[PDB]
Amino acid sequence: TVAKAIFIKCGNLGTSMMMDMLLDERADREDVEFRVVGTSVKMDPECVEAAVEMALDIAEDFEPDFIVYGGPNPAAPGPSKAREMLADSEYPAVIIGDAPGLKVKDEMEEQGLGYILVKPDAMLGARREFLDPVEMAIYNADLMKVLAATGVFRVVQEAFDELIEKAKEDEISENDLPKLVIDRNTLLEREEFENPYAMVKAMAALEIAENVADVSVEGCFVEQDKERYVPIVASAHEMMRKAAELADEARELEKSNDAVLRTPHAPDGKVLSKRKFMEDPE
Amino acid sequence: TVAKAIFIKCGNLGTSMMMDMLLDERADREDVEFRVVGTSVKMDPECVEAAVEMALDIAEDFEPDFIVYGGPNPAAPGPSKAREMLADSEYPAVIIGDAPGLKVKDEMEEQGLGYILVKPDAMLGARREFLDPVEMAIYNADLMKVLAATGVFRVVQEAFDELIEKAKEDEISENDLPKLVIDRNTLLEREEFENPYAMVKAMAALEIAENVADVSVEGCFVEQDKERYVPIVASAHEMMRKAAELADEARELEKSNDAVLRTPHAPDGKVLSKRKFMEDPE
Amino acid sequence: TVAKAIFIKCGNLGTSMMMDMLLDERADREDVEFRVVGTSVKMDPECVEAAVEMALDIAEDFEPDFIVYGGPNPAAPGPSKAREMLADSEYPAVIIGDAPGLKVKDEMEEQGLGYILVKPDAMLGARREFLDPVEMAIYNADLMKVLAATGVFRVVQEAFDELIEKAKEDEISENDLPKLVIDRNTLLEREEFENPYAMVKAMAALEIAENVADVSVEGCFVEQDKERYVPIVASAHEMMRKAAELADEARELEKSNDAVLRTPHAPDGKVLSKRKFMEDPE
Amino acid sequence: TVAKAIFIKCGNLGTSMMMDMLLDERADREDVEFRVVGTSVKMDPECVEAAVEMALDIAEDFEPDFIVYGGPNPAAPGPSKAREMLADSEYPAVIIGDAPGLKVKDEMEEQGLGYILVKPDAMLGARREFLDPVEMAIYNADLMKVLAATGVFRVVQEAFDELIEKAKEDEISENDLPKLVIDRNTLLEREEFENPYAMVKAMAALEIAENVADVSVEGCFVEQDKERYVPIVASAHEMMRKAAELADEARELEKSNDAVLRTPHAPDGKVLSKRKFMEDPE
Amino acid sequence: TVAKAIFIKCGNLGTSMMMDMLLDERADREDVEFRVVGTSVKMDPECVEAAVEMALDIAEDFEPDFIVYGGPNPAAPGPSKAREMLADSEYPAVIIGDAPGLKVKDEMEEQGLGYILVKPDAMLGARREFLDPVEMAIYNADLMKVLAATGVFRVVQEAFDELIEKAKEDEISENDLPKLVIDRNTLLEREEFENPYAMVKAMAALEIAENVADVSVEGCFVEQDKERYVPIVASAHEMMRKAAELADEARELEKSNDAVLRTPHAPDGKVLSKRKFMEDPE
Amino acid sequence: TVAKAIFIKCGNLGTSMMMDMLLDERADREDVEFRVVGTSVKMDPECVEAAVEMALDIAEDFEPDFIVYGGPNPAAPGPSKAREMLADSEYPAVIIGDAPGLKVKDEMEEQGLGYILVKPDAMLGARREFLDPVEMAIYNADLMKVLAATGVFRVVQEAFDELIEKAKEDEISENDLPKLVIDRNTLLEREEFENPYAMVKAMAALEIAENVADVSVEGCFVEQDKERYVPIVASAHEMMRKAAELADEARELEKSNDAVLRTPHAPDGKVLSKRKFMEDPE
Ligand code: NA
Ligand code: NA
Ligand code: NA
Repeated sequence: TVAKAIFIKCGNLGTSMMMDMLLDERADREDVEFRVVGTSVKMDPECVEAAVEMALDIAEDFEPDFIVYGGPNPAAPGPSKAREMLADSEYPAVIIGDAPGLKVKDEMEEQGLGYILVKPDAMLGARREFLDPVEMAIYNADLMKVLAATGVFRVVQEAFDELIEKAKEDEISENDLPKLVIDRNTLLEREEFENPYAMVKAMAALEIAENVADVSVEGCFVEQDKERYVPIVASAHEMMRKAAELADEARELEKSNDAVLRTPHAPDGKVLSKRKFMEDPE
Repeated sequence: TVAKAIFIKCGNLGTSMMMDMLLDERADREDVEFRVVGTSVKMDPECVEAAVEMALDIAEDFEPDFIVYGGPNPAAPGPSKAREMLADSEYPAVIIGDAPGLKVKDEMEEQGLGYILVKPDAMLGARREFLDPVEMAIYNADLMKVLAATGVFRVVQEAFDELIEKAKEDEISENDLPKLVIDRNTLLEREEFENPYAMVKAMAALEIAENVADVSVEGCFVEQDKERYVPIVASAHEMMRKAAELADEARELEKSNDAVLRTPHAPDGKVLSKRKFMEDPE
Repeated sequence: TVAKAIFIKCGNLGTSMMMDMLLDERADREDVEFRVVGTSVKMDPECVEAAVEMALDIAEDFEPDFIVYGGPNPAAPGPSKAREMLADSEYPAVIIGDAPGLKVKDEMEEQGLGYILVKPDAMLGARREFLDPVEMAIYNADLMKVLAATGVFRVVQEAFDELIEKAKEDEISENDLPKLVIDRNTLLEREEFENPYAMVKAMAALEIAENVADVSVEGCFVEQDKERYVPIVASAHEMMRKAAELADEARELEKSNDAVLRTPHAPDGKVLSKRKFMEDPE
Repeated sequence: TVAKAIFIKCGNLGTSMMMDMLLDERADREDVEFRVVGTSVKMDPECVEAAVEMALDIAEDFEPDFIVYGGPNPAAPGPSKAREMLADSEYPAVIIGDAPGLKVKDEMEEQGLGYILVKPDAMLGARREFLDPVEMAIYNADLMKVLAATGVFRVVQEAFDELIEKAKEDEISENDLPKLVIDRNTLLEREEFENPYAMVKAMAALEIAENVADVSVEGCFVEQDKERYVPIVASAHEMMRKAAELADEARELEKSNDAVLRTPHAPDGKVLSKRKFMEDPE
Repeated sequence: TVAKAIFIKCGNLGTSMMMDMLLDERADREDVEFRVVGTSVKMDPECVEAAVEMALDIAEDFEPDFIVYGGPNPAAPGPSKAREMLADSEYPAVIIGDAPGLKVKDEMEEQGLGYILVKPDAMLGARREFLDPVEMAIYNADLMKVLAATGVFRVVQEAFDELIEKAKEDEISENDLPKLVIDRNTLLEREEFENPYAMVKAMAALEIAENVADVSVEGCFVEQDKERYVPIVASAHEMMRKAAELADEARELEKSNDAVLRTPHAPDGKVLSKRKFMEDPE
Repeated sequence: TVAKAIFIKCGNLGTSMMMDMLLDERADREDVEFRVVGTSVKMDPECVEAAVEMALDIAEDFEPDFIVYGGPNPAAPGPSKAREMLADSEYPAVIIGDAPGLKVKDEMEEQGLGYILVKPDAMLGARREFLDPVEMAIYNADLMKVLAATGVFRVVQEAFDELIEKAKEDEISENDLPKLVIDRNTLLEREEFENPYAMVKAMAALEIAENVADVSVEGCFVEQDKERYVPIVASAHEMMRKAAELADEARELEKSNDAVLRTPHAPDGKVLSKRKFMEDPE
């Protein structure tokens, strides 16, 4: 059985940018088939409604087992409209968001939606005087490295893979939808890192990434004097750059012990595992 | 007046992952509106055809001024199907691809399509023993950093911005469609870097990135002994990691002179420019 | 005129460890004379009282113009005893402390005491399973670097030097006692860095250092499971190590422009100033 | 029983700055109680005499088991006055010093004093054109890192801990007083590093650090042309900065093997030990 | 049997600069004796002929068992003259060269000569506007690091050592002359590195060094506009600097496992082996 | 007119390895012609005598204007034989050596020989248990980087270029022979570095390199216990590695100001000069 899903991306988060690709990293899965629609970076009410309608139009013929909506702030107006449209729809749905999503966590459960809220997926320093396209991409490169090398992406991969198995068992109840809040302490329940200093450097990285959000928010929404806000948002980027260097450092530690966890998919969708570089994944 | 475009993403490249977002980095442009559809990482003929149909269905009501198709190897069968459907449609279309696209360069011009072929946008080490989702993300982070900090993304940004201005003049002829091949030497025609050592480090980073392709191709398509191919594809990732560090080091040299070029958009879509950290973009 | 002061150190903060030495960096000032007493790291009520008594006994003959008490948490019982004794004494006094001192800020003004509260002077990961003396010193080396290279110690140096000048004018009123809260944003009112990226790297370093406190507090005072709390306090130390790296990077940027601010004392106490390596301070 | 000691600090050395704190790193020992007194950075004959008298005055009621004098150059006139008063007093005494203390080593033994001379504890570049308070703190930060991560502070900690045990057996003869000269070669007699490269990197860092003294002495006491002496003292600081990195690199090696030695104190003053991050100290 | 050889150096390559020294690293071999002659950097026909004549004149009395000619491009005119003179001589001869030597590989075997062609031994950016003596030496230092720490110099050491043993067996047939082409993949057949990431980092270093050649060749022999060729050849040097860092990072990995391969000579010429730092080589 | 010289190399020093090549970096000088002879690493009396005889034999027909002998310790037996033979010959001669040559400095002037003694050209840790050919080459790469990037090679380049101009004026008196001792302080008389921190970093590097010699000597000639000498000589190599990193960091500083000094030769042997990357040397 081939599981089917539609991903909807409005605005951009590290996680929502990579979510579908984490699930079929070499395109050889024969057990999944995805459609991705979005309105690029725009996430106001009209755009989000238009994106969700695309999904729903496509769903009629595609018949997806579930739908995923990914982007910043589930509590904002645009994403709120999406939650509402998807809740009222026939399809099980999952919301991917960031720390601000916590404000509507209870609401989402009441709505019958799953969620994955990624606290370290921090808003960037979105002031015109600082953030051009190249800076926006550099920040995203640092963030992606943080979310990957600390193991956060593995947590997201797992959550969807478990859900895809349920989709293949043919009934997805609300009880099956993920309800995850991911942060620095998430790593304490996992066996991601063989070396405990690699773990605590990855924790520091997630801590700093999460702390980036408050700096950005202060610079974008609170401080009004550009003489103050430009430096403030630029300092949030210098942070994320260092979180990435910490995440890098953790990974090299795992390399030094020939212990880098890799969990690739087999063509039948099964998730394999290995540590040693020369060891076949199984 | 508002330019409209649909982006189609099948498979993944650093440039195709970011192309739409480079054009509206804070989501405040009032002069553009985009739709994005894709079949995620899958880019065989059926998936590509299904992706392009999504785009065309949506186009009926959306009425885009142009359509972009982005992903690996324009010469491959899936991307070949797309070029033909788009070349045969009523919509001006642009192909975003990598070095292997060079094989059908003349074909694409004959087809009446524009293209942007990014040679440093190198295929990764796609063998299951090595590439799991986290590794695929890590690679993508390094590559994004290279394409951003060396200024390749600015060349991309500029080509689409020029096209969007034409879309607003209301006629896009074949003469308007971009026809770009980007590589290490592209920097020599630009004024990206104020410091000439930042420039040559950035050139070294693009040269190493472009060299990664051959190593990945040897490891995925030529070498058949996994005792040899796993180290080979892994060494391609170590290369892209050091390319990213070179790009970083270049950008830090522009910092040391307070000379980082930023070219953000204004709400009306105009591209602004500045160098000094405290100077308003204009 | 020779100004005199007594410094009392109970417990240890980066700032209280260096406070007196920042005022006479080559021991050639002829206009100051200091005495320094303390009970080492112990800062419970009996020790703090004993420390302040030494100070007051010595003060009888020494006749200091002002007395400074420095160490962790002005709101804690030990430090609260010292504030009380110092407020009730005849000598103007200044409290050096960390973020937790903010809880008794209004109290201190009401007590007629000056203060300097250094938010980035963060508590370390004080769990026996992690913190031995070597780890404790490593943390203090990283923190000293942060507080020095970001310019925080320069803010402290100025505050006392202004006070010392008042002491020489012979009357210190409450109006003269410093009332400072130092943190990341402190750098925004200063001209410490010629290079604006050195400034924002230094702001990032201060932000991470202030963020370290919360991680330490969670690991020492909230989390009770040592399988959780050891990694937690260790991740706080990894953060401070990276903050030190940022502060270092900022300072190397100033070096690259031969713009490193130095403000040494002349023998008569006057504070000189220079930027260029070869330029005499004046 | 509770061992009591008074520390006297005149001038500054990395070792004298940290000596007392290395003995009670979390302030939970119930077996010791300390007083600290000093005249800050000033160490001429009259300051030192005043410092020592402070200690003697307090000692009448405090009744310490031993007194420690710490600061630069035991052979200098002020330190020499300290040795005279301490040698003549009733209290066992230890002298904490640097390499210049070697000139009065035999004298010290003849005086009945113990000593710990730390050759890597190098004089900084005390010229007004270069050394302001910030630069003095920066140096102290790199020095502290060197003395901590190479192990040197652990040799100190151990020596005082042994002495403290003899203080508790209630008689301290001259035979118990430490007589240590510490340098690069000290590591060869120890088991500080599990990894042999961490050791040799640590050795190199102590060698560079000891070499710093000669460059500082040349720049401060021999070269008289400021066009020569400013760059000379500045180069001594760049040395110490790289020594600090060597020491960091050594400790990261220990991390990679999960083999970082920690020897914390228990509440009763016993010195515990461990190597594995998760292992309880014992 | 003491084996005798003459080395001829015309032009410079990393390998030819170090070839003889790799065979007697502490000068304590009693089983070899060498003469070295050359014309420094000049390698045109006249100079090469003069160099080979020196060698042959000396050979009359010296009676070497074999002769080595080392330097750039065995296919160039100067080196072609040497191959002809050596082939026609009575002495077994080996040619050390770089990738361009591949054009005359078959020719050399037909000539009855041995060869070792080192692909990563890349031509530098020889344009007067960029390459002064200091730059030439810096590039050589990076290249030497690469060739050493990746294990390429060990391969060269072995080939000669095997030949030297044959020379002592008293007959060197053409069958004994080395016929090696060394590149990135050479590492796959060896057991140089205990850690597999050290290996792949070394492979990446060798790939980059090999890629340097093409960039230098483009900038020296193809591009004619100095506004383009100066940055081009400077970018080749930035590449080689990063290859050296990768090689360094590989070796530090081996240190982290106490597994650095060392194969020194014994006085009797026997090649010893060890991994652990404290283990006698055997 | 074309100046001619013979270089004799016995043993190895960073300077002697590069001395001839620093004089014709692209091989395009038409005003010089060189022969190079040596006995490789061996420098005992018989070998040195045999090397000097080769030179003198060749000199009969070559008619060199001067002869250079380069290698370790001009005071050792081998090199003493060379000095005597060269002093007694008809050819003006120059001795290239290291610090130990200082012992026979006066003797060399009495002998009528010139010299260049390079104190930072430090002996490596030549113990069999540590130094194999790869380690030997790694040390030489680090030292070469130090001697090049700090500007020491430029000093040597100048000295020979001045002598070469005299050789073309046709008479070389003893008054023309260089008599140089190079060390850290040599940089103070030069204008090598535009940035003063690059200068003091290069000084630090030369100080560390020069300090390496003492560590090597202790480990090779003094310490007899291999448990002590192996770590000792390996620590000298860690020092040289850090000295190379300081030299690198100095050069990157020069890059950040577009101020790297380049002094290439024109075809007629004239020494050109430039600082800006794009500026023609003149
Ligand atoms: Na603006
Ligand atoms: Na003094
Ligand atoms: Na350069």
